[PDB]
Amino acid sequence: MILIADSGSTKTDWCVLNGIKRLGTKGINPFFQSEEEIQQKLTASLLPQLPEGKFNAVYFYGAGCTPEKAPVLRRAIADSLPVIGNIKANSDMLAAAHGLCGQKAGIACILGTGSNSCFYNGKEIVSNISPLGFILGDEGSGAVLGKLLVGDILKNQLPATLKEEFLKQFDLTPPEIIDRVYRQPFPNRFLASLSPFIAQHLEEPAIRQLVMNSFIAFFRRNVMQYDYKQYPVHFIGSIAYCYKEILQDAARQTGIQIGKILQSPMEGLIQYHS
Amino acid sequence: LIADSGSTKTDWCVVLNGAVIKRLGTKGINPFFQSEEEIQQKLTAVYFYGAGCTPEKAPVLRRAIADSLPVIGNIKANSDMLAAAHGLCGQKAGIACILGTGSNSCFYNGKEIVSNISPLGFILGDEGSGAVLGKLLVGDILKNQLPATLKEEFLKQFDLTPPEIIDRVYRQPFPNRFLASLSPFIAQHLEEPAIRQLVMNSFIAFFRRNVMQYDYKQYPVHFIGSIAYCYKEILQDAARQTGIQIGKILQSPMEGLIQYHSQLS
Amino acid sequence: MILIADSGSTKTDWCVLNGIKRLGTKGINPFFQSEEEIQQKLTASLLPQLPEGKFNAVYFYGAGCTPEKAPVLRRAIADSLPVIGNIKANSDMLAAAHGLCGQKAGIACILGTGSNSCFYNGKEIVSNISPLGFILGDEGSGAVLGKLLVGDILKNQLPATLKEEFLKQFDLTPPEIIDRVYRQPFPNRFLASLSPFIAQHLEEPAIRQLVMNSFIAFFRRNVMQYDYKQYPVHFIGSIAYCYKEILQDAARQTGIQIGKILQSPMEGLIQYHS
Amino acid sequence: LIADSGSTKTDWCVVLNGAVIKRLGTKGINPFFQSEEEIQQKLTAVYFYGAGCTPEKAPVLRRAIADSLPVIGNIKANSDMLAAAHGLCGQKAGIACILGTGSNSCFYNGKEIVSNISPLGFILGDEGSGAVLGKLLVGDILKNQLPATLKEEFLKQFDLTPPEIIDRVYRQPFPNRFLASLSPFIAQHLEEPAIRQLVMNSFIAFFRRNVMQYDYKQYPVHFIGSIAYCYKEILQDAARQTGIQIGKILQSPMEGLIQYHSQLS
Amino acid sequence: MILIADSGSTKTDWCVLNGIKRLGTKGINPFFQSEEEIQQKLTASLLPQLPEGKFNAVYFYGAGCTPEKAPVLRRAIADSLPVIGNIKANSDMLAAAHGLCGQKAGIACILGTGSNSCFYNGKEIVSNISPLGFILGDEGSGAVLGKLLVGDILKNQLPATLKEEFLKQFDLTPPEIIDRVYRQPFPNRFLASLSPFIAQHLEEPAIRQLVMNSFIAFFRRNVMQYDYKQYPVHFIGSIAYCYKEILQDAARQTGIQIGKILQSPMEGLIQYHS
Amino acid sequence: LIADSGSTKTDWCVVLNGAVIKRLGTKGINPFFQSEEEIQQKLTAVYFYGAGCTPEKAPVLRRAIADSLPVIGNIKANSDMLAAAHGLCGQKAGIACILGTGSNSCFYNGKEIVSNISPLGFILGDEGSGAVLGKLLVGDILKNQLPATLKEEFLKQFDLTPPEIIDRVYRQPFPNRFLASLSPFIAQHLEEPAIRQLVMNSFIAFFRRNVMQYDYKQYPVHFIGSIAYCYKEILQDAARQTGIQIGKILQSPMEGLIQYHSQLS
Repeated sequence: MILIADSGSTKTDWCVLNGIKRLGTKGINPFFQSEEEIQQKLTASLLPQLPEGKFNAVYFYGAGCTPEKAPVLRRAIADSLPVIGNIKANSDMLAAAHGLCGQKAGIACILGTGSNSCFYNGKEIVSNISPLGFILGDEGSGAVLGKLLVGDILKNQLPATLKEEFLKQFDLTPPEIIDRVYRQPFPNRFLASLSPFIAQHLEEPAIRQLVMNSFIAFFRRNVMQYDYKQYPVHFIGSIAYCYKEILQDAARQTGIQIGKILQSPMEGLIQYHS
Repeated sequence: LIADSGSTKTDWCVVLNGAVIKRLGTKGINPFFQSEEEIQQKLTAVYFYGAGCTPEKAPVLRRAIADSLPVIGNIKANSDMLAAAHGLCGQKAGIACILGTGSNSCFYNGKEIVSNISPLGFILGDEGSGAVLGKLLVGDILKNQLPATLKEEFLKQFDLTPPEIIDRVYRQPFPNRFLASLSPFIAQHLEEPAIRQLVMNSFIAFFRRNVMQYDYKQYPVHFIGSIAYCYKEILQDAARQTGIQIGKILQSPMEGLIQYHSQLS
Repeated sequence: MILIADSGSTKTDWCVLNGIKRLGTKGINPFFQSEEEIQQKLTASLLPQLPEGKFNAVYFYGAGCTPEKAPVLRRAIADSLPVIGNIKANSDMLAAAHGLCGQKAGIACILGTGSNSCFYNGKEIVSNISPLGFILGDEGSGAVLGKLLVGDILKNQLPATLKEEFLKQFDLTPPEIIDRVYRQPFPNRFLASLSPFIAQHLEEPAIRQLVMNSFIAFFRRNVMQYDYKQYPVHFIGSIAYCYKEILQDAARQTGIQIGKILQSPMEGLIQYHS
Repeated sequence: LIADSGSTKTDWCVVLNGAVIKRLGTKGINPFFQSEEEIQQKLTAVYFYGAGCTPEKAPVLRRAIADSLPVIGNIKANSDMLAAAHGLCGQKAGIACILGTGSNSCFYNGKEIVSNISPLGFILGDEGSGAVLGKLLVGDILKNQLPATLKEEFLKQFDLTPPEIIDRVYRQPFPNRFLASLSPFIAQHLEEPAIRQLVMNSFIAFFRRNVMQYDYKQYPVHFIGSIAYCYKEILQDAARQTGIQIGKILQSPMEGLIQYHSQLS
Repeated sequence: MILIADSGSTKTDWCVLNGIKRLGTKGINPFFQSEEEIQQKLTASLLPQLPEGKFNAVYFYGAGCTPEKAPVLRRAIADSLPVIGNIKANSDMLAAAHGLCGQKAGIACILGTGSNSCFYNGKEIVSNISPLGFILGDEGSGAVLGKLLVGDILKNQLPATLKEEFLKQFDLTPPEIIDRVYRQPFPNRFLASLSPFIAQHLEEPAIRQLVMNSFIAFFRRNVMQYDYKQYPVHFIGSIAYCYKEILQDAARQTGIQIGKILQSPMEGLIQYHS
Repeated sequence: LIADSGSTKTDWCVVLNGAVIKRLGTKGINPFFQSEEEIQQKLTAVYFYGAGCTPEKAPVLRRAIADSLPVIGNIKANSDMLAAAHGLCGQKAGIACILGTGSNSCFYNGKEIVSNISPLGFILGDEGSGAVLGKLLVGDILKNQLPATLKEEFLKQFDLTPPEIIDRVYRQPFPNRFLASLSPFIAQHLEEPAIRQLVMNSFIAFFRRNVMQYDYKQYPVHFIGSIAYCYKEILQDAARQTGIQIGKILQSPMEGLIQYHSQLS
C-alpha cells in the first residue's frame, strides 16, 4: 500500500492499496511553514485519520515542495509517519505532469492560485517557466483574476450596480480590500478568494472577457515558449476546471490543441505509483 | 516655508517675498511609513505638502515640524496630490494628476479637492505610474516576451539575478519603489517598437480608467511627476487616441506652488 | 432558531429556538485577534458544540466588536458557521443596553475589566463616554480595582499582615507584579485577576472603602454627564454584581436611582431577538 | 568625570579642581532601555549617576564608558536616586527624594542608601511625579470633569486628537514619558481652582504614601527634579497640611554632587 | 494521592496513590514557554488523562524549573489543576538528587541534552557547577556528542564511507546542518538529535573514543570539583544510560566510584513523596 | 580601489600607480548580516575583498558600492579568504589560510580557489581561531580548571559576571565576535603553562583537521589574521610537532594584495 498527497493552497485531499480511503487535511507548504511544525500537523490532524499499520512509500506533491525545500518535508514526513520504506516528494508542478501526462511526454499547466507551466519529457520537466508570481506574472489564475476583478470594480470600471453587490457579498469595504493586498499575508490567496464572483456573473459580457483575456495572454505569454506547435496541453486546478468552457476557448483562437482538463490530478496520480 | 515631497527626494525652498532665497534637499518624508519621533529627529537633523500625508495623518508632521523647527505662524501638512492641484491649477478649476512612483488624479474646484479618484496601489491599480511601468517591464522582459539579448543587457545593467528580482517585489520592502528604479531602463530603449508600446498602453489605460471619468470635455487635465516629464513625448501621444486636452505638464509642482502662497508671505 | 453571543474578557457563554442549549467557548476580541484566526476557534471549539442544522441569524455582542472592527467578526463568523440568513454584531456596550433596557430607553453601564457607560434611547446609544482605559479612566472596574489594591499593598499602605497573605495567596513577588503591568500583555486583565482578594476581605473597613470610593468617582466622573437627574441606571458585569451591595450604596449618596443589576445580560438578551 | 542623567536631558560637567571647566549635554542614557553596544556607540559619538541604572545593570555603563572614553581611574555607575541623596544630603543624614517623570524617595544615612521605598511606576504608584500629573491631567480633562473650552484650547495646543491620546499611553512606547510632555499644561493654568487641586492632591498623596514612612519627625526631606522645581510653590504648600519639614529643594542635583567629589579630584 | 513530574527535553512522563497510572505529555520549560501558556497544555493535553477527583500536592521537577522561575510553574500549575493542598517544584537537577540519593547524601549527575552536576547533602544541593551550556561546557552530553560527531564527520575527519551514511540517514545536507546550529532555535536539541548515530556505530574504534573521551573530560572537568575522593556518584538521563557500559569505564580510569546508573529517576522518585 | 574587510575593522587603501596615496578605515562590512540599502547608506556616509561575501552574496556589495561611489571601471566583490590567497600566494600556488575571529583554509592554484575546506563555524569547527580561543578560554576559566585568583583577576578585568557571560554566547548577538574580545586575555598570560597549552592544542587541532588535508608535503602553508600575528610564536611552534613547512605569515593581507593589482592600475 502506498500513500499519495497532492497539496497546495487551501486544503489537501489525501487518497490506495495495490490498485483505499481518502483523508481531509490542510495544505502543507515549507515556504511558509517550517519542519518543526509539520511534524505536528501530520501527527495531530492526520494520524487519527490513517488506517494504522506500517506504510510503504509516500510521494508528497504540493506547495513549496522543491528540490531545495524538499527535505524539509521528508525530514518531518518521516519523523511523524509510521513508514519503513522511504518518502519521496517532487515539485508541485510535477504532481500534474505525472497525473495528466502519466508516463508519456507533453505540456502540463497548473492554473490555481498561481499559473505555472512545464514541458514533461516522460522523465521530468525538461524546462520550466517560473510564472513569477501573482504580481509580475501568474497571468491566468485566481490570484490574477481576483486582482483584475477588484481592480475594475473598485474603480467604477464596471456597472455601478455590480460593485454594490460585490462589496456587500464579501462584506468588505474599499479600505480593507486595499489593506488586505499591501499590508497583510497571502494576498495572492486573498484576492483569489474573490474569484467565484466571476463564475457567478459570467452572463455579464464584461466579466467573461475578464476571464477569457486572462487565459489568452497566459497562452501567448506563459506556454508558447515551448514546442506547442507540435504538442498537446493538459490542465489542472480550480480556475482551470471551473472555467473549462471559457479556457479552451482561447486555446482554440491561439493555434494550440488543448487536451485533458480536470480539477485534481490525483485520479491518474494513483495509477502512477501502483 | 513651502516643501514638496515624494519618497526619494523632497525639495525644500524657503520663500521670502517673491522667490527662493536658498534651497536644500532632504530625503522623502512619509508618516505612513515614518515615525513622529523619527521625523522630529530627522528634521531637527509653514506649509507642508507630502506623500501619503492624508488629512488623518496630517497632525503627525505638524508636531515634528514644530518641535524641530522654530516657527510661530500657522502649521499645515497636506497631501502630495494637493500640491499638484495647487501648482497646476493655481486658483482656477482643473483636473490635477500626478505620475510619480504611483499615478493619481483628482478634481480641484479652486479651493480644495472635491472629487478624488482612488488609485488603489502599485498592484491593484496605479495604471500609468513609475512603479507600474516596472511591474510591466520587469515582467514582460522576465517573461521572454522580448528579445534574448535585451534580457542579458538588462540584468547585466542592474546586476540583478532573476531569483533576486522575485525576492524584491514580494519578500523585501517597498515593491513599488523598487519597480521604479527599473523604470529608467525604458526611456533608454524607446527605439524598440515594443518597449515603447509597454508605456503607451500603460498610458492609454491611465486615461481609460482615471481622467476620463471627470468632466474632461470642458476642463484641462494637468500632469506632474518624475515619470510625467521623463515620458512627456509618449504622454500627450497617448492623449491623442483617447481624445482629451492635456494642459500644464511640469515635472516639479514647486513652481506653481509658490504662485499660490505668493499672495501672503 | 437564533444564536446569541455576549462576549469579552475571559470566557464567553453561548446560549434559543422560538422562545435551547448554551455552550462554553472563550472570549473573542478582534482588537487582539484577527479574522484569519477566529474562523478556527469557531470551527474548532464551537462547531462540535452546536446542535447542527442550518441556523438563521446570530447577533454577536462582545469585546472589540465595533462599528469599525465589526466586519472582522462577520467576515469570519460567516465563513465558519452554517448560516443562510445573515450575521449581526454591535458594540459590546450595546449588549447591555438591549438586555437591561430592552426596548425602552435609559442608561446602561458595564462594569467588568473595564467600566463603560451609555445613553440608550430605545434605538441605540445616542451618546457615549469612552472610559479611556484601565489607566486614564475605567474608574470602577476590576482593572482599576486590582490596580488600586496592589497599589496600596505593595506600598505598606495597608495592614502588614494582609500583604504577606496577598503575596502568598497569588504566589506573586513584588518584582513580578511590576513586571506584569509595564512589560507584558493584557495588564488590565492581570491586575484584574487580583480582584477577588477584595471580595474576600470586605470585613476590612479599608478594603470596602477601596471599592465604595472607586464606584463613587465612577458615578460622579463617568455617568453624571447625562440626564441622570431624570433617568434610572442599570448595571452588568462581574465586579458590578459581585459588589452589588457596595455599588448601589454610592448611587444612594450620589442622588441617582440605581435600577436593574445582574452579572450577565443574556437573560433578557434572549427576549430581544425572539 | 561627574554626570547626572534623566531620560530627556543628561547634563555633563567635567570637574577639574573646584568647579566646572566646560559642560555639554547628550540625550538621556538608560541601560534598562538602551543597549551596551549602542551606548558604546552613542557615547563615543569617572562617576556616573543615571536613571534606571540599578546596581544590577551598573556594569552595562561602566564598560561602554570605558570603550568610548579614555580614563584610567575608577569607573562608577550608580542610580539617579543616589545622585539626589548625595547632592541634597551631602554627607549628613537625610531623606532623599526626586520628582522627575517618576517620583521617588529613599533614606541616605550618610554613606549609602539603606532604606529605599519602592515606587512602583507611573501606573501602580509614582504618586506625585511628572508622568502621574499627566496621567491625571490627560484624564480629568478628557473625562469632562473640567470646563468645555479648557478642553478645546488644550487639544488645540498639542494638536492631539482624543483617539490618538489613547494610542499614546497604551499602544505606543513610553506612556509615562509621554504623560510628562503634557505636564506643562498645568503650570500654565494654576489660575483655575481645579487644575491646581489636581496637583495638590497628587502631592498630598506622595507624602501620605512615601516620605511619611521614614522618621520624618527628626530628618529633613530634600527634593529635586524638573517637576519639583516647576511646582515649588504648591510643593511645600502640600507639606503644610501633612505636617513635615521640607529642606533642600533644588532642581538639578549636580550642584551638591560636585560638593561630594570636591574632596578628591 | 500525590502527582509527580520529572521533565525536560522531549516528552515528560507523568507517573501514585499511597504507595497508580502514568501519562504521556510533553516537556515543560518556563525559560522558553510562559505561564499564560502552560495553563493550556496542562488543561488540554493532561486534563483528559487524569483520573479526576481532587489531588493533594504535586512536585514538579523539570527543565527551567529554578528557584527564580519556579513560581512560573506553580502559578500556572495551580490555575489549571484541581488541587486543594499546594504545588511544589525544585531544580530539574534536584529531581535526580532525590531519586538517586533519596534521603542520603552524595553526588548526582544528569547527562541528557546537557550535563549538570551537584553535591546532595541529604537536605539539598549544597553546591552547584553550572555546566555553562552545550557550547562552553555541558561536556558529556547529547548536545556535546552530536556537536563533536558532526564536527568530525562534516570535516572528513572520519571514514569517508561513514559520512555518506550519516548524511543520508538524517537526510540532512551540510548547509542545513550549519544553518541549524547558528541560525535556528534549540541547537543543543538539534545537534543532540544526531546522537543515536553514535550508539549505532560503536564498533568503530573511533566513535567509541568519541564517547569515552567526552565522559573522561566531564569527570575531570565537571565533577572532580567536589570531595569525590570520598563519595559515590550516581547518574540519570538518556546518554547516561544508553552508554552505561562506556561511561563508568572512564570513572574507573579516573579514580572515582560510579554507583547507581539508570535512565529516569521517577522510580525512587515515587518513594520520596510517599 | 582595493579594500580588505573583517568584521571589526576594514582597512581601505586607494591605489594610484605603485603604492597607497591615502588610507582610511570604516567598520566591517558584511552582507551576510548587513542590508544593501544600509551599506549603500553606510558607504555613501574597484576591487572588494570582504568577510562572508560569498559569490552568491557578491552582487549585494557591487550595487551598494556603485550607488554610493562614483566609479566607471569593473566592480568586484570577493571573499575574505580569496584576499589571503592573493596576498600570501601572489600568483604562485599555495595553501591560503586565515586565523581571524574564525579560522579558515583553502587551496589557490594560481588563478582562483579550487579546493576550499569548509570551516563549519565557531561552534561546529573553526578550530584554531580568534573566537574558538575564547570558546575555550571563557570555558576552562569558568570551569575551575584553572587557578582561583586567575578567575578573579579575569572577571575583574572585563567587569563581566558569570551569569552575563552565558547571556552573551547563547542569548545575545554575535557569540564568536564576543569570544574574540576575550581572546586578548590569553596573550597577556602566556606565562602559565596552562593558558599557553590552551592555544597550542587549539593550533595542533587546526592542522590535524584543516591544512594537513591538502598536499602539504610540497606546498607552503601561508597564514594571516589578527590572531595569526598575535600568536606567531606558538603558531609555528605548533607546526613543529605536526610536521609542516609554514610560509608567509603576515597580519594584514593588504600588503601582497596590492602586489596583485600592481599590474594594471
